[PDB]
Amino acid sequence: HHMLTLVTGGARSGKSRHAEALIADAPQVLYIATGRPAHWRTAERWQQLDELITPAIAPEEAILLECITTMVTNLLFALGGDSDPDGWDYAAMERAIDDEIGVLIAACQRCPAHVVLVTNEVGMGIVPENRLARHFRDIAGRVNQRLAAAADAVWLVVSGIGVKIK
Amino acid sequence: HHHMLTLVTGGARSGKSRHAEALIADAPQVLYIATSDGRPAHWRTAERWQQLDELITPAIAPEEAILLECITTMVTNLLFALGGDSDPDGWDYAAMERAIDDEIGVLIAACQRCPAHVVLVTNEVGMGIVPENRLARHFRDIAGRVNQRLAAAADAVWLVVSGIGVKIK
Amino acid sequence: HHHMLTLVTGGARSGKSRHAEALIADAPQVLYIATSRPAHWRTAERWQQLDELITPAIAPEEAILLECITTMVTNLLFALGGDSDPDGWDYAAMERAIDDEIGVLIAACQRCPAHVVLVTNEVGMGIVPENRLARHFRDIAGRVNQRLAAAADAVWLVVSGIGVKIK
Repeated sequence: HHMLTLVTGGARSGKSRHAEALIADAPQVLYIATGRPAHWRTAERWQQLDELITPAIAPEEAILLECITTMVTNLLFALGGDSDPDGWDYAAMERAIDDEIGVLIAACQRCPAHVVLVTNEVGMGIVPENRLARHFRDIAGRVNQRLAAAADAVWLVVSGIGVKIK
Repeated sequence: HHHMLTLVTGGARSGKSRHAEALIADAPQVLYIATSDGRPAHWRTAERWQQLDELITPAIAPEEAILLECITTMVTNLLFALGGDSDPDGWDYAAMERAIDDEIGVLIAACQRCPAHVVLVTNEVGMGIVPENRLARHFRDIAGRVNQRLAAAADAVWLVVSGIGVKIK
Repeated sequence: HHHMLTLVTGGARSGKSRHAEALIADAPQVLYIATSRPAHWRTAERWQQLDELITPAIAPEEAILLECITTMVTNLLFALGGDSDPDGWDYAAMERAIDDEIGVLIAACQRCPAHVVLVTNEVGMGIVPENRLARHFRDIAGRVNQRLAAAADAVWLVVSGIGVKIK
């Protein structure tokens, strides 16, 4: 309730199971995807998220978004189309993503429900050889910093174990 | 201490082996399970990465310790045991993960019937970019699910970063 | 803090630099060493013979920020490797040379009255690289970070911009 939680972790780290546990007592759930239980309703959406995360949401309806990483990828390919990603203007693309993330953050601030955002840690390997992967890793890292600063709580999930770091 | 299962995880060359050794420094005898010359005399080494209940047994003394290095290599050994030298693009990774699940279940059950302190070393491999190779992508997912299962069974879990152990369970 | 060594580690674009700035925000003077910003900082570009910059003469109320260990490692590999195919390189000899340079750095920090903050990267929690140079870089960088953390008074892991004190 009037709370924003960010859950981050690596691939198959258990971060989705952890986020579901955070909201398991909510009478109802809105799942934003970028077979679910009966008291869940699902929406597929990765842009203009203030149209779903609104001041009219029932205060007892938890909102779970999975996941920020795929939102970023979807925005990049929406802007890039079918063109060769080697040629994308990643500076201009990140400005567009910054607008969408700012809409997301402003919407959470005005919504009475608990919002849980799931994201991925993608930056503790080696520098990618592929240009898109290099820029994606940088953009995802900056996006996660911004969301963590806005969040009231931040969990890092490692091998299924939650570590509360904010 | 006795009847204890510890998981130690971390990245490549993160110091997790030195941390694991520190955890069992006081044990009068150690069984070192190498999964594939300078070990102390009170260590015994056994090369094994399947049917581990045959080495991690109820008969082991409670004051001893068992160190397994490492879960990641056990997983890759099982993949290549089932796939051989064939093109890994074609492997049935669902069937291969079921076989790995069988062996990890035997390992967990064996630890829970063993009086020794068992320390399992594993690797975090999931915090980079999605691999562009089919085998690497599936291995990343399998390794992550295996580590979740071991951490849930463990009494203690350490994450070692730049040589520093962080107790997270 | 005077006569202190802090290590700050984390992934790419994890907010390490911002966290390190916060650690030294109360220093009246800062030396920034770039191995590849507030106006009062003075900058140097250096990744070798770091005892010429990190000296006993520095005042104890000052701070030194070095960014970053990872690039000093890769610069040394590329400098020592030369223009032959890196599949063929003597990585054992290269690591001995890198160890020598890290020893110079650690010793210089221990004779310096300033608070020295070293920024480095975690590069070891992905999949084993398919390239020999990248595999050896990953292993050397991991060992270097272990050595720096052991010598440091304080160690921070920065995740998604959030600093976690682990030593």
